[PDB]
Amino acid sequence: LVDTTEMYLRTIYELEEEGVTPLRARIAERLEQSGPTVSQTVARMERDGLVVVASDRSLQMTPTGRTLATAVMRKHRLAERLLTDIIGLDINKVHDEACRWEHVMSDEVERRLVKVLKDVSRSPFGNPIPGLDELGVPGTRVIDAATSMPRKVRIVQINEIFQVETDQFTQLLDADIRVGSEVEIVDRHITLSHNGKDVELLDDLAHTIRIEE
Repeated sequence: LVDTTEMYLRTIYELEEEGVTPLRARIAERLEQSGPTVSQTVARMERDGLVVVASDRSLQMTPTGRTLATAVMRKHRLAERLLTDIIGLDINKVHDEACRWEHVMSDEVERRLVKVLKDVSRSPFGNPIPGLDELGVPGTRVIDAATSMPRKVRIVQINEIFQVETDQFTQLLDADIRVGSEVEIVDRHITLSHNGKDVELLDDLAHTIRIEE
């Protein structure tokens, strides 16, 4: 979705990146938006806890805001790589096309691009592609990763240390399910199959085991 917020957050990231103080007028200018429009939007992003207008009058992205900004930049850059390296779009048209593609490319498509692309170190324009670590190329929780249709993944972590209920610890071991184990999943109780064994997790384990796509 063409979020103006995403556009504003990656504009700030760019400015910082060029060593430019992320001031409002600079953003109004870069974004071809008026100062008032910008002010209205910044005040909005503030309500969302994505940015803080410093005493300096510079825009300080909050941690969550910086995480989104980064993700948007990563998508933009992976998209640029796709466009130049595979599709072969005129280099002169690559940037603007990517500016549009950064708002619609899913994390799922990004991971495949990291896979099919020869090198995702940097953008065709020279800047490095950020957030590759956060994309995962820690881990998606089984709870959120549990699809109604079975799927296979790699256990990133078990988090036995944070468990109060330990009655399924041996189930996992008998089932041969450990960190790095490729297992089947599905929604319903949440079942985690592997080595012939099916482990129907309980709430706590379901919210703490993290599956890598």
